[PDB]
Amino acid sequence: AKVYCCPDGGIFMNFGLELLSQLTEKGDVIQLLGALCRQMEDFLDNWKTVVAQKRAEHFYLNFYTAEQLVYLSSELRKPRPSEAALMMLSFIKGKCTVQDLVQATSACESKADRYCLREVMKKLPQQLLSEPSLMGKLQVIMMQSLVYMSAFLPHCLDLDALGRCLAHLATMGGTPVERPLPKGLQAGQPNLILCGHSEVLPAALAIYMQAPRQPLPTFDEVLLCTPATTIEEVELLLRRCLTSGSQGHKVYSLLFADQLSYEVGCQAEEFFQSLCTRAHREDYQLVILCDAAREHCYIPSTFSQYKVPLVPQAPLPNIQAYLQSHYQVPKRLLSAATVFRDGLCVGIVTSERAGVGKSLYVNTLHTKLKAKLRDETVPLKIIRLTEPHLDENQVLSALLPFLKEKYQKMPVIFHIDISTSVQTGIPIFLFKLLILQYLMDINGKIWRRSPGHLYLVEIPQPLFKFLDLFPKVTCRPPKEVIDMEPAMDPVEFCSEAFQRPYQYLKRFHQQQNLDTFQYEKGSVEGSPEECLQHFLIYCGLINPSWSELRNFAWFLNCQLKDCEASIFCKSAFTGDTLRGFKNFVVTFMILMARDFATPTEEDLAPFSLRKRWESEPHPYVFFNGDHMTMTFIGFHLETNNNGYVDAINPSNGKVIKKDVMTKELFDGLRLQRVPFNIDFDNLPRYEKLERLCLALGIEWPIDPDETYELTTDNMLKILAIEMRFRCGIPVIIMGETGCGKTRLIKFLSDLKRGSVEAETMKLVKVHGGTTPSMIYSKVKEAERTAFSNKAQHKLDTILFFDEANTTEAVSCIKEILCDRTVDGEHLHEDSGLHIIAACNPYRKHSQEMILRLESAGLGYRVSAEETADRLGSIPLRQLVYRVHALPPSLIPLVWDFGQLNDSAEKLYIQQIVQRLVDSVSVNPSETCVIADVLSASQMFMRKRENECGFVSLRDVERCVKVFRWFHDHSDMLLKELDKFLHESSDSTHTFERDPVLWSLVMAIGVCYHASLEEKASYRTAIARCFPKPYNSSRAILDEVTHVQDLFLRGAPIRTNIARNLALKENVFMMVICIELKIPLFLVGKPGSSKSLAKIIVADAMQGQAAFSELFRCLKQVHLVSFQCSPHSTPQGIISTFKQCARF
Ligand SMILES: Nc1ncnc2c1ncn2[C@@H]1O[C@H](COP(=O)(O)OP(=O)(O)OP(=O)(O)O)[C@@H](O)[C@H]1O
Ligand SMILES: [Mg+2]
Repeated sequence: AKVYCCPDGGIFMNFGLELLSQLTEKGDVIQLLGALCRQMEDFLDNWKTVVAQKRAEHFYLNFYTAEQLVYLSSELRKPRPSEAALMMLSFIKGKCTVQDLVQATSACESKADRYCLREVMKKLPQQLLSEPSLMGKLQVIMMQSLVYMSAFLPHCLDLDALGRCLAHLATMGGTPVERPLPKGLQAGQPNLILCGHSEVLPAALAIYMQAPRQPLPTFDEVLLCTPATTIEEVELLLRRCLTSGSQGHKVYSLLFADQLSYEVGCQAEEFFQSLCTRAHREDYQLVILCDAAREHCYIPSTFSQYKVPLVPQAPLPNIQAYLQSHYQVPKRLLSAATVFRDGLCVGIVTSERAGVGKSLYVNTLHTKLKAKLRDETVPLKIIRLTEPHLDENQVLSALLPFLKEKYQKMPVIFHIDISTSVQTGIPIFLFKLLILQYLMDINGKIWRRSPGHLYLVEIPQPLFKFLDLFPKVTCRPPKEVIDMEPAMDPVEFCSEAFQRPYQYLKRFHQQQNLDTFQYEKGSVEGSPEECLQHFLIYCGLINPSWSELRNFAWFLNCQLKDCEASIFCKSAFTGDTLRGFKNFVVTFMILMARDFATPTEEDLAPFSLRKRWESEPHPYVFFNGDHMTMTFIGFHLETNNNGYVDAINPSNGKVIKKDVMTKELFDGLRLQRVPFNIDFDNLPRYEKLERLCLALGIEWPIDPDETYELTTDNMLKILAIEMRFRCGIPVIIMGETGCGKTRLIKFLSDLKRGSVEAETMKLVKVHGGTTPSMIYSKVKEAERTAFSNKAQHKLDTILFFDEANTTEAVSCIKEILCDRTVDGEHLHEDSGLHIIAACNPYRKHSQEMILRLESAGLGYRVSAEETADRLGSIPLRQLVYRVHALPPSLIPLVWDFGQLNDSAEKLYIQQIVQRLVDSVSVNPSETCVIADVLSASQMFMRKRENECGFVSLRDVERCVKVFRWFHDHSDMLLKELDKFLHESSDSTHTFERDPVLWSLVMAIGVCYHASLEEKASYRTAIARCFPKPYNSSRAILDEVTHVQDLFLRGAPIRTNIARNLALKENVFMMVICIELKIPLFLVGKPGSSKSLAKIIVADAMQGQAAFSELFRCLKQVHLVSFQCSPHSTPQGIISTFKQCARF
């Protein structure tokens, strides 16, 4: 429609149909629009009564919603309907091919209908021309469309012809379904059951188990109610239950029918009342199951008259035998199920603890299926599910572009992974896909589970009782197989990476020398049982995973591989006496593997289980790139009194693995000049860089930042990071915001690239709004730039996810670190790309700050009991960092950067001070006063255990930005302050002021002093650091009150105003945090003069139109406001920031 707003403009109207003409009327357009709206409203009512009548008189039209009926009306008249429509029609017939549908549409029409609509199409134009105005012609078109619709649309079936085609398909694939009710339930009324939330789904599996050897139900005959279940499919279930036309007797269940909304339940019960008044069958097996702890909701409190005192309950191995009997795919079908437990079509691969066998079990079955069915083209779809509240629309959207194509229908394995963070959607999804066999978009396509694929679901472990219903694989750790139940996979056993450590630790366990052994690449006679037990001896863990034994074996593989490719084996061959060396190599790499491959409130207890810090021994021996040398660090070698050489840690007499090497080997390493027993703190910078780049394998070093200190701890951290993604272990690091993790990783990347300006480190700031799509896209584009950097410069690339813990998509990061996968597709091993993840520690605020935050203004809106933002029982408001739970298999991989030390804290504060407010003209003495004052503020705030950021150097860089603003304006602010103090005070407050010292007092007032509540303590702590005029708390206090009075006097004058300290503070902070674009958050009681400060600031902060000379030198402010309701969408906040950017 087009509507002309002109005087005598009118309405133009165009149905997109070839037998209708364009309608056009002129006149006053408001009455035309009113008449047109009334007419289309009446037509909407008529259409709703017509479609209700057509659904009442055609049964099988009730399987489908309105949009699904539109899709099938569009598609069945087409000569080759889409496979989505045939999936949708395989619930009426089953195995519905295109020829059955040709027969069903051809056996549907009669010729009387044809020439009746031909008479209508030849009668209609004379009937339109008899109506003069557009209302009359339109009324004729709408009435003829109601009664005779297929004439207007000669390419879609109307609901009559569609309903007859569906009822004709239903008769072709016969053998209907006959189900009896269980005893206790009557077969002519509702049957209410109240049974408790963990019993609704197995009790339903009793009601259908009373007729075994009958196929399992589907989206008809069972509706799983949910909140945000619409009224349409509830009514469609009631239509399918309370109408005649069916061929068998079926049950019709509303499961969880108290989960429905109030409106949906009210509409559902009055629609049930309407369908039981008008016309129905008196055989309706309507069974309703509600949560018995939720009887107050509208469906059980309404239908409590038809309440059954008994709850049907079948035993567990009966339901297991029932579902396994229906999952038993027969032979000669060419299924993917053949390689599961002799054709079982549905699995659950589960475990108790992570990192054991689950994805390896699925990939093992996949190679088994490729080997049995003689093709390498069998697809394995991996559907990663990571969001909490499992969305079936995601699984459905991953299934539709796969398998509606009819291409490799006979084998497909689907690998549906539920991660550990999917806490609130699981049994409904598994009940629909694995038992009810479908997934549905109610305005779209309907998926059915094909008996002929293999849907393997991988779930970690109220839910354990449900998961026992299915044919379940339980994977075990290597300790729990060798006693209860070969455990080691035969492909991994004959792998090279499990074979060098096994063929070395086998010769090492019985004390054989290793003088003339170079592994001879190819599998030894070992068994995987003895391979497993030789790895279980030397790992040090008492109950390891398989991730941990793989990490142990890969570390020893990389170290012994570098040991075989050095000069020392051949030098012991030539010189004939260096023997005993490889025993030393094996013993020391067991020490290093103890460091790397191993670890080891009630809710923060598994995550704050950092039993070790960086303040622990780190004895490292590396072999260099392909050099003739070694690299010893983190330990010294001292001679024991019993004839051997022991390894101790530096600056401490504490032995670490006594008797690693004898005097003969130690003297032989003296004679070969290896760098053993060398201090790394009393050396200059070039020699430290030489030792790093000899250990890191960098030829021709170039120092990227000579200010970054190479203390021996940073040496050990760089060698730890480089070793972990040298051997293949994931790198995830738990540090705070203050530790130099990103600076160390930037130093490592810039040291390794040397001089090329190619982008090597890409830092990704993970935050709470980081969706999985961002992580997936960033990892695959970083992999593209990784391939480009390795092709051009032969250079490795690092992708650093900083604070990769604060999103609920942290499972995605586990996917990229542990099992090397981006949303299903594999990462490339020859790419050259190393993902580092960093995470925040999991500590809780002090109870003083928790009771302070709860009492800030009003309360919180949502209390700490009803808060859905939680880790365990702890709300995230009370945690110091807003972190979510680490996925297991990443807990045994995190390790600790050290926290910070004051020598390399004050030096970084001095670098920030000399960088941003640089000493071009301040002083050197004044910059060390600034640096000492900021250091005193940071060490003040650390001497109370309650700060949310764990205040860092970013706050210090912000605070010298505040200082730089005040110093660039301490030419007119001090003049205007002198005017104000001469007008309104005595001669005491009239001295001349130092614009560097004054601006430091003001930066302290804005940054640190305003936020605190114990301000006198902070002023006395910081007054021990200033020079002469501000040595007291009184001096800093009255100085900042003079300037708060100054900014409030420069505002337009107010009377009858609460001119207290709170208004002065709010106006002062608001002016300055607007000028510097620091975000400010004011919270108080609802009469606290913080709205008054907003009006005063916006009034005073005009650019040249301001009242005073002070605010005429500041900026001009335009405010855009947005009031946050509790039902506020995040699109409104984005809209307001874009509106400010437009201004
Ligand atoms: N039986 C085995 N023998 C040798 N190695 C194994 C075995 N099982 C697993 N692994 C190793 O464990 C590593 C991780 O195991 P996998 O990813 O299959 O466990 P998962 O159960 O999928 O872990 P998660 O619980 O995190 O999903 C794999 O790289 C594999 O090499
Ligand atoms: Mg897995």
